[PDB]
Amino acid sequence: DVPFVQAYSKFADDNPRHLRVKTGGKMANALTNVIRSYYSINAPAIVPQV
Amino acid sequence: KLFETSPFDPLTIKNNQDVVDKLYATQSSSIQEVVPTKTFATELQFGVTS
Amino acid sequence: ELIKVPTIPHNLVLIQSDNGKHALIKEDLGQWPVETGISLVNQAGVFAVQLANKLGIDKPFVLDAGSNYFTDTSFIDTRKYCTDGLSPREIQKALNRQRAYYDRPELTISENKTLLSQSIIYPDADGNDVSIIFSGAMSHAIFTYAQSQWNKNIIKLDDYIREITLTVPKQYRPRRFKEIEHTHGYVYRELNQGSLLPLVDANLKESSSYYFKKLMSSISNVPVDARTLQSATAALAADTGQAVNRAQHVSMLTNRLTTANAPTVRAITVLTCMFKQFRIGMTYALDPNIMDVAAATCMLLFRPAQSISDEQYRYCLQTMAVFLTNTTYDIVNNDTIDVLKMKLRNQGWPFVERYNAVEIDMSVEPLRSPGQVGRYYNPFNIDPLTKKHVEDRLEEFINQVQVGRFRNASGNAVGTTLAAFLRACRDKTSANWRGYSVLVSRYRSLIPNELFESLRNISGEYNINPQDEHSFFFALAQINADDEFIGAIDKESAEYLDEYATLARDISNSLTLVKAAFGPLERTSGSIINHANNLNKVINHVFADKPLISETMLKILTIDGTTGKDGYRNWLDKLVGHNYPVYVEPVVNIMNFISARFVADSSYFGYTNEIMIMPNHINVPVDDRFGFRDSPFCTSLPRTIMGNDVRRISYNVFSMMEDIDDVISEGFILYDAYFNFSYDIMTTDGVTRLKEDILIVTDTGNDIKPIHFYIYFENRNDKKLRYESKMNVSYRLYIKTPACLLPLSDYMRAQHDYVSPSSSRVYIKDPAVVYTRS
Amino acid sequence: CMFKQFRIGMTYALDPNIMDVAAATCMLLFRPAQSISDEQYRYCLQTMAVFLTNTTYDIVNNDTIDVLKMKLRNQGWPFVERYNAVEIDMSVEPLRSPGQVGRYYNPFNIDPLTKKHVEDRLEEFINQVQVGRFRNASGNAVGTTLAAFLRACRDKTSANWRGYSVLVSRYRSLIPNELFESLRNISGEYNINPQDEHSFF
Amino acid sequence: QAYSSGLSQNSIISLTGNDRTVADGTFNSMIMPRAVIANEREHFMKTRIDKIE
Amino acid sequence: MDVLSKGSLKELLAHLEKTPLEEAISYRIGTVPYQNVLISRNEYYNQLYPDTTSLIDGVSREGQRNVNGLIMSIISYVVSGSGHYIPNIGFMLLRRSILDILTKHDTGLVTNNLNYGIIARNLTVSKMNCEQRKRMLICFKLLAYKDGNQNDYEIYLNQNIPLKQIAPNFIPGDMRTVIHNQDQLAIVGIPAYRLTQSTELSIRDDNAKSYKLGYVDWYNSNSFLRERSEFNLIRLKDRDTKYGKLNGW
Repeated sequence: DVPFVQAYSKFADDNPRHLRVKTGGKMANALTNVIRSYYSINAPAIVPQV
Repeated sequence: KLFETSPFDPLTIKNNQDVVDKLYATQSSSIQEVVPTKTFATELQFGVTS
Repeated sequence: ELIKVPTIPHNLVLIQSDNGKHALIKEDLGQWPVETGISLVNQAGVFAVQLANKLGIDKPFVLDAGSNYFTDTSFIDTRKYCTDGLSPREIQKALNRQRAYYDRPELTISENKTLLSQSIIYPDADGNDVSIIFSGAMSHAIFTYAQSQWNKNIIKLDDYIREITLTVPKQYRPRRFKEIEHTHGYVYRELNQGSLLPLVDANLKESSSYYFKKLMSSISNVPVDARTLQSATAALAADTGQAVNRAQHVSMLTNRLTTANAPTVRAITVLTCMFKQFRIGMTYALDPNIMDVAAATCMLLFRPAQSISDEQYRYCLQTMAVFLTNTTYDIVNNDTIDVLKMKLRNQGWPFVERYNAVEIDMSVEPLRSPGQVGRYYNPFNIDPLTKKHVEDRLEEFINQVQVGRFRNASGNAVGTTLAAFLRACRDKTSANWRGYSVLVSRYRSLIPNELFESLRNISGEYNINPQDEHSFFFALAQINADDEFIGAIDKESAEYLDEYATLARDISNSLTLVKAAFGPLERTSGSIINHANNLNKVINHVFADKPLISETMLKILTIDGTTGKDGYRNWLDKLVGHNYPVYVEPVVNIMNFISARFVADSSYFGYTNEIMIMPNHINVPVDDRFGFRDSPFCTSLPRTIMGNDVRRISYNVFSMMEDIDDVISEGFILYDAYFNFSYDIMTTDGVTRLKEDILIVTDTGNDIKPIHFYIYFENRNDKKLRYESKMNVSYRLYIKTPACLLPLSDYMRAQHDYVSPSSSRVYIKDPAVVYTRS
Repeated sequence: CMFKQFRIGMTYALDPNIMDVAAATCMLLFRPAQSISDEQYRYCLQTMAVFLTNTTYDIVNNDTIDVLKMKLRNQGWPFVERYNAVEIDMSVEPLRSPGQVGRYYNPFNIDPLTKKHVEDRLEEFINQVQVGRFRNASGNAVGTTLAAFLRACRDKTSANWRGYSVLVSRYRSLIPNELFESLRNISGEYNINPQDEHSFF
Repeated sequence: QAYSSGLSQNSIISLTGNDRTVADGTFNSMIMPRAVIANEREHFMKTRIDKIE
Repeated sequence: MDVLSKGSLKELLAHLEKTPLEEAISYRIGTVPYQNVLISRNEYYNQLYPDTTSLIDGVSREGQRNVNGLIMSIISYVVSGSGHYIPNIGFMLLRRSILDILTKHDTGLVTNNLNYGIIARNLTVSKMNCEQRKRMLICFKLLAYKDGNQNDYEIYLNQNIPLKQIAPNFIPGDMRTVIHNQDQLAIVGIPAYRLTQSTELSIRDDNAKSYKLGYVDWYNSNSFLRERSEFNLIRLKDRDTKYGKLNGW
């Protein structure tokens, strides 16, 4: 499972755990909110630039 | 002559660390704002080792 | 300091057959023996440290592989070709030999250029250099994880300064950093602060006695102004007429004066005002004299009320009542403080009250006390704002004592002697309190807030003699701050800082050891016996070779006369079941990672959980990727063979089996044990076999002999070796294919990325921001 | 004097001595107020108060400048003010190159027009220190010793201010205009030991 | 105890918003209801119109 | 000048915490805000140069006595360096900090009726530059959080497309958002370009250049605080700290 551990660690900035759901970490949250902003001007811009 | 003793010879340096090291070596020639003495420390934490 | 690793530790090797038909890439991380019947995680911890040393990641480091590159001769190619990792030329040589066997044409120029340019170095946005090289998977995963852990403690110099600004005293000249260091300076610092409370709270008498002794030695050497006692004594003799012919109370005060123990008392004075609750004791004579009353009055007036306990306060009041009111100790034995205060006040004695010292805040944040405000008491109970005693009616009280009638209805011999003596003490304390206030503040900066609020005078070693107390205030010496003394303090601050940091590391190590080794105790003989034996085993191991804990801790534990081993054993015992939080360090994270991979990927390190013994006439699926003859490796151990599930026997049951001959005829899988195995891959062709027999039968039990595979590559059209395999081998041993083996065709799976920090960065060994004044 | 952005700093001992106060009062009197920072100004006033008013640094750590001035003035110490330097206009004759015009602070806070120190009550102030009593319980002849130093410093500065004023103008004439403009961007602060400052004057 | 009717009621959204105060110079401020009995100018104007009818 | 030098959200909010309201209010009479006037610019033209005075000029103007004028004086102080003439506000309000007025209900000032569009138009948001608009939007967000008008603030941003792009990202109750923010809010600073002692045509540009040239003099003055050389002489209470938190955040 080393190739998946390395890939997920870079993507999610955290090591995968057996009993925890693999969600994608900060990158998943940033991508989800950024998609929301593109669709509508009414959607807020939550993600910081940093 | 711009300098009595040159701050550093450019040909001898190789990276940024040599510039810092050479500047410390030739600082006695220049008029220094603060003349160095023994250094005083206020914080020190040792980490656990292998 | 930080170590710059020049080369990436790839662990790849290339194995190819003599004819060149088959080639494989193998990652060699060593072989580690594993023992069954005990916890595997604990064993993995021992091997993780050894593995880290092999890869060179045990100590803090930064990769410095940016400069390991060359440029091609072609004018179009401006890429940088990395020299780390497995050489692409080695793969090209192996690939060409494979094509020669199959009679295919050799690699073309276009194909050669693509293969030879696989390993490159390119810069990223942040200025770091990224190296793409061929390397092992576990070597890449472990090395890169250790990089991210050490990088957490590498910060810019300006960030470090901002974190330590509040602790910088005003009397030190600021350090001028070079312009390069302000822009590109970095420091490796661990900024977590470990509490010393676990050591102090468990061992209060030992910790307090050690620090008080060290502080007392320093304060005892402070220079003082040399002022003779003749001027003070002459004034006292004049005020209370002193005659050589007659016997007077004033003489008993004068002949008892002595400055021999003055340096000791003045160090006690600093200790009382430096700590929150430093209680001092005082024992008077069986028959009190005028010296005891003067000494007792001086203690109540010029010492903090926090230093005098209620029992000592009552004892001081009892001594005054015995002398002044002409009563016995037995009568005043049962009287309370309020009753005693009324007796002395009715007779005309007003000095029956304790006075609280005024706290002064330190200018800077105390060391090891982040976000906290320090405090200390002003000496001699003088309010700094008013520059006089806390009691505003002290002048009136002294006059009242002068006209009072004590020990005699007629005359004022006792009152005049005490009033004249007390006026002298008041004047000396008024003139010389500033010097002692500066002295106290200097030594307060040495101790943290935890030591300020925790250390207590439990043993009672520092008790002031009555002759020393009354001579101290009568002959008070002004404090002179010599340049030699000032420099001595600066040296002590450096040693105190190192000692606190050393103690914090030892406490953190001991807290980790207790949690992992010892469980909870029970009210049973078995639990007590088990705990006692395990405790001795740990203590013997920690003190063997280079001791885990430093000599500074051993000095604190041995201050009572016990041995170092005994002192540590008691302290570890109290730590069992602690709720103290322990900050997880980068090296602990690294070891837990390697331990997790050791358990998860066992084939990399030479052991497996399951083996299979099967007769030769039974055909089993095997891994044919590598071209091995009679490959002992299976992609997975088959669940079913010939339509029936393969029988699985635990090692313990197989050891006790007496019908083993019937079982082996069918075949079985052995599990519930860790099987250490080794293999050798030979380039020639031959019969693949094991070094030893598979199993050994004894009257006691059955066992499996050590496993060592001799693996050869296969030439299909060889009748001699085909016949020998089927007829000279009866039983075969199968294990899951090791994950370190990788066919040459999948050489693109060995490509991995390593990031090295920018070369513009300069690392500062000494990040302190101030100089000494002289 | 030549560069206005440069500052002068000073570090004193935890228990200031007569050298620290003499060095502190020499800097406030004979150095431009534009060179001395506000934080340095408060630090010097704190040093004077600790020695003369019988207090400690921790006690007077949070006191402001006006509070510190009141404490020293009540005790009898008049030197609690920074004095602005007088700008001396300078010109380099052209000769082959085009000329340059500049300005520099006159050394030792001496006005060339009045040929005296800027403070017009200096003689009265020094006489006040001579007759003052500062640490009666723990000091001897502090006022007389400090006053004698002040008169010696005042006489020497008034005697040798022209020589140092000419020296600054001579150094300013060596720097070309392009170099001077670039040197305006940089900044610095110079730390002088209290022993060296008093020994200089 | 106040009488409680279980009558189903629709949700009501105010013109003022969450802060419960209308913003100055807005279209909502112009359509806000305003007191007629309390204001003298309106309570006088409506009586005159009622008398005229 | 000091308020215009702050370049990060943390420094701006820290300055507003220690600055009372009386610094925003000016006690000079000034002139009426919106007037077409002729000014003299002799470096460029012989004839008088037309211009229109405004509230975001660097010179004090006369202000309305209502709450709208007080908020409009605070924003003009932040973006232009000077406030307006609103006298007789009172000791209780004037002694409070600017952050307390914008964020705290205990001040006793009621500001929930304010209209962000009218305030922006009166402040001439069209004439503001990027840094000035970012600073004003910070003031709007603090006011919205105080009054529970977060939804109204978002809708006002949706109507104004340019304002939404430059809107600073921070939650007015969490200090972690302020530290992370990297927006550059400086109006005056050390100039990388060539800055000359020359006049500008408009009132706003000429007054801004005066602060820019004054800041350079202030930077080399003895009043400026040099953290690199005099960090130990600063008092501990006001010394720079990495773990610096506004009260209640």
